[PDB]
Amino acid sequence: ALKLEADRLFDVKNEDGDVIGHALAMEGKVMKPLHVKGTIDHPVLSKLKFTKSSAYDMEFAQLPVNMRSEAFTYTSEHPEGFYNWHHGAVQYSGGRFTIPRGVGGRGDAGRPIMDNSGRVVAIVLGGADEGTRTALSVVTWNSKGKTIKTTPEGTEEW
Repeated sequence: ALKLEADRLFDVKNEDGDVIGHALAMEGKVMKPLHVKGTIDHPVLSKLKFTKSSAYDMEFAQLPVNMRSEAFTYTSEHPEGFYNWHHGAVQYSGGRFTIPRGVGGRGDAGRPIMDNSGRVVAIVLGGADEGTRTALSVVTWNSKGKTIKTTPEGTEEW
């Protein structure tokens, strides 16, 4: 089990070059959180014309015909239980995605949350610490393709 995967997750760096978030190829588009003001570290992607979507903290461009294959798949069905993400397990209960306190922060905006079949279930934007856990502020689409945005009280954008 070698982890040979397509180029789907890209970096977004700041003026001096600090990774401040992520951008992903999914469902024909390259998308990244609008609040992440940096450049996509990619010779092709960084030259695209990005359409803004303030209401959802999303910014997106059309994936070059070629790359359209190297992309994630979305899924609007997320039964309660555990999910996967860069830092480990993400729990989904009570309509909320949570991670342990002190784990998320700058650099995590734009990172997907996936299931065991490898489909994206959401995209992290920020988090609000509640007790021993952190409630994430994510973007998720419903069965009818409508973009939805969940933002807990006191969410700090990452």
